[PDB]
Amino acid sequence: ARIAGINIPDHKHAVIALTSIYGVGKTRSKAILAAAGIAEDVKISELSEGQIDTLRDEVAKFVVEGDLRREISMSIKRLMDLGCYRGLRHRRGLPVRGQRTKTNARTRKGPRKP
Amino acid sequence: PRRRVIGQRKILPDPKFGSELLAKFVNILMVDGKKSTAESIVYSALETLAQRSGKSELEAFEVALENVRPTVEVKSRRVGGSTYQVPVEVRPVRRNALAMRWIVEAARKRGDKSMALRLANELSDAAENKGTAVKKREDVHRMAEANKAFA
Amino acid sequence: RIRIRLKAFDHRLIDQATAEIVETAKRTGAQVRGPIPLPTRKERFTVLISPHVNKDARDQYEIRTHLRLVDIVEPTEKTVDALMRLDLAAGVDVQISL
Amino acid sequence: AKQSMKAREVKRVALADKYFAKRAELKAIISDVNARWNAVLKLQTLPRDSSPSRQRNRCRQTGRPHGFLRKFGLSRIKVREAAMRGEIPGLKKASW
Amino acid sequence: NQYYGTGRRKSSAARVFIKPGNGKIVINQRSLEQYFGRETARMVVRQPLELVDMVEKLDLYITVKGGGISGQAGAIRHGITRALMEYDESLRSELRKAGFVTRDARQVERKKVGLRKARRRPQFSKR
Amino acid sequence: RSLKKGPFIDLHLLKKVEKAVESGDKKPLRTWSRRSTIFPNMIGLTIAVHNGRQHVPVFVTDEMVGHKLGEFAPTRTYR
Amino acid sequence: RPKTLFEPGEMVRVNDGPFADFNGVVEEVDYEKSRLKVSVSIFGRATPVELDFSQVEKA
RNA sequence: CCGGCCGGGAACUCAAAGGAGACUGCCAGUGAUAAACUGGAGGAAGGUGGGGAUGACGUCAAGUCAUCAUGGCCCUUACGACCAGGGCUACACACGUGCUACAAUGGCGCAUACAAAGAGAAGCGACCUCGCGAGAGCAAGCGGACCUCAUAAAGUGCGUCGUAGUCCGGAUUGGAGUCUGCAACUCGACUCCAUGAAGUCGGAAUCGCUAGUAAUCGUGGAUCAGAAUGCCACGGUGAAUAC
Repeated sequence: ARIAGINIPDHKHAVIALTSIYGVGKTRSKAILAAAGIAEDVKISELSEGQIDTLRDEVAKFVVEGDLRREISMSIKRLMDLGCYRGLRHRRGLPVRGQRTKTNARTRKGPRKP
Repeated sequence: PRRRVIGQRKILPDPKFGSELLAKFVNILMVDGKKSTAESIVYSALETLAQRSGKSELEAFEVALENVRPTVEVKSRRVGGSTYQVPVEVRPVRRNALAMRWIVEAARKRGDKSMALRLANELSDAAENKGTAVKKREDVHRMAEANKAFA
Repeated sequence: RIRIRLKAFDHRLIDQATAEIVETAKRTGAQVRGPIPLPTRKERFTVLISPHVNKDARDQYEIRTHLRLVDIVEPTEKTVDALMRLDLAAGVDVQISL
Repeated sequence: AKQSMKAREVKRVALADKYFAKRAELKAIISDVNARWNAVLKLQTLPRDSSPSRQRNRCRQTGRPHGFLRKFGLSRIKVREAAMRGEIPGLKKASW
Repeated sequence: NQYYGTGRRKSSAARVFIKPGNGKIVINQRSLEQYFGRETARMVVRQPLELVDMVEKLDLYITVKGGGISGQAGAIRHGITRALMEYDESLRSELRKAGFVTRDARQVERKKVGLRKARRRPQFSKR
Repeated sequence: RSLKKGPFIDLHLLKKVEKAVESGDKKPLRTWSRRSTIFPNMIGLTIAVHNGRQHVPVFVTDEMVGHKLGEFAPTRTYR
Repeated sequence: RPKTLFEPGEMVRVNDGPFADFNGVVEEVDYEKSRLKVSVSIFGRATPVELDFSQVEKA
């Protein structure tokens, strides 16, 4: 069902089911499962609704999908409108953490075209 | 070499079955210096093949090497543009050597999930004249026969 | 008890320094044990050889600091007032632990 | 020789003990809090140039800031110059 | 009384003390099969003793350090061959043909300046 | 990135902030230092951050929560 | 021996070590372990020797 | 005390000084009866046993007036000297040297066996406590076979995942911290949470290696207030192939 996940995480292991959602990695996955009595070493095939209602309650505390993407977009646009170094490097599509633009940084900059 | 002929470093029999050919087999199949992991997959594939096929452990690799054992090799006599494939009777060291290189390269090429499965499949398919190593052996003999300008 | 420890720069200077250290105590009358080897330290130094262009060439030097341990067993009155002051070993850093 | 770098370095050596090495530990205890209070501002008044972080190790003879060796107190070509002419004790060639 | 042999294999060091008794082997205050006899280097220690057939004659107390599994077993191998003087020399004359009495000169070559390791040279440009 | 136990504001620039409590808002001040942290007690200043060739007049606002003065000074140049 | 309490940089005399009938100076003192690090300037070079508090007297 | 810890042995692992041993020397064959070669015996090792240092008369008017010295020329209230900030790190690009990957030979998690070579006093920093952690406070030993860095890693047992752009691989970006240092500000390291690009072993072409080598996995050092995939050095496992 719609357990605050982009889509149904079925046919995969319980830890992998959580990692396939936007906003939760392996650490938050083990945290949600350990604090709800889920079996981390099995798959979610034929999982009872009672153990899923506690997961549905648990996941809602930390930031959900879309609202997190909007939080990152808002945090970036704030620096863009402000006019700082982090805003200008973002609008001009170049690295901000000190990566060289001489040869590398192709992922952020873009494909080659001499 | 140029000054004198040099034969490659001789080996001793393997620690499990006492065969000098299996010692060369595990050495060629070895990767990154990990001899233990290599012999573990070789013994595992040999045991699973001897159990599945029902034949003896000796014939489980002797008949598989025999079906991929060539009887002629190619000499580069330069006739066809500075390179050629004149056939001549292969020497015994080279006879078992080319067979092991082909069956190992075929195990590397095979698309099975596990190296033990890739090896037990190539070892099974070889003895019934259907494997990739059999295709390699039964292509060089044809090319050598087609390029038999001399003998 | 008198744990003499010698530190020199040459193999043919410290065995000769501890030769008189064994003879001027054994002869006069005391209890003396032989010299303990105490492993030599090898300090390496690798530096660039060419001044203005040097990519893969280097010159390699090293120093071998030799060590010795005499460890006089009993500190008798004969060896206490006769052991040192006569070797003239200026290139041997002696150290004594009681 | 480039007298500037030598003059600056000699000045920083004395001035790095005249102000620093005694009140730097006070900055380490108070500003980097150990057990914000207003006593931190009085410990940031130290000279900017005289800081040990600015001091660069240089050769004893020519003041060369590159190729220096702390142990022998010289540069690699100065260690090589003395080493070849037998002036450094026991610095034999390494040939193991 | 006792029959001693040191033995070394490139990084390792052992003391092989051969005392009369049962055919078991004690290595580092532990059994042979437990340490590495079920894995790599299982029977290399048995090759000097296989030729003379000493199955239940002599017990070996061995203390070995340094190297790895192969290096420790090689130090035990050269220790047994050095300690094979317990009886008359008519048995080591056939052990020499096997090639284990000979000390292996196969040891690591040092790294050299300009090279990544012993003999590997850096890649040269195409043009 | 910034100092662990507190925002490091430069000594002379802190003196300028203390004189700004009494003198209020004023004309742009061309200072040379760029190593100062922004905080709620720094909002409203009209100081000019140094950027080598020139001095950029920056007006402090709420959005500059953890940034320093050096993050608004253009030092390099684009084509 | 008298004068059991010592201080750094004070001259002492060696009595139970190999440098008897001679004097020297203590470079470093360790009051916790009660051991004196004394140097004897013999042959023009420093010679670190360990001495006990009760075994020697202050000069 | 089940700890080499304590009598003792100092045998011996190891450690380090002095010697001996390999010199075509012993035999046979071959060659010219000369030098020399091949096989065998002895020996731990036979034809400079293995590796390193040591590069001839000379060559490129090869590089360094920027390590320093120096002829000539030039500046001298300035091409000299001090200070703050910035640049040396930019970006429609091309090239060299490197590192990590494309996987069941492996990923994750638990348990476990074995090193060598070094460095260390404004140091290495045990042990204890706090924090998931990076780290902080308290706090022994030693200028060194004692004390620390330092738990060696690949390997080996099982449980998991089964050929997918995946529990393969990690780029980029945001939020929140620690350490050094007046001070992380364009332009640093590391830790936590979240995001999971490209990449399915790569065209023409090209490189390194003859045995403890190639390959693979860790450790230390110089420089270093604090910062290496580079340099130097050490060992674990350990080949393939020469007609």
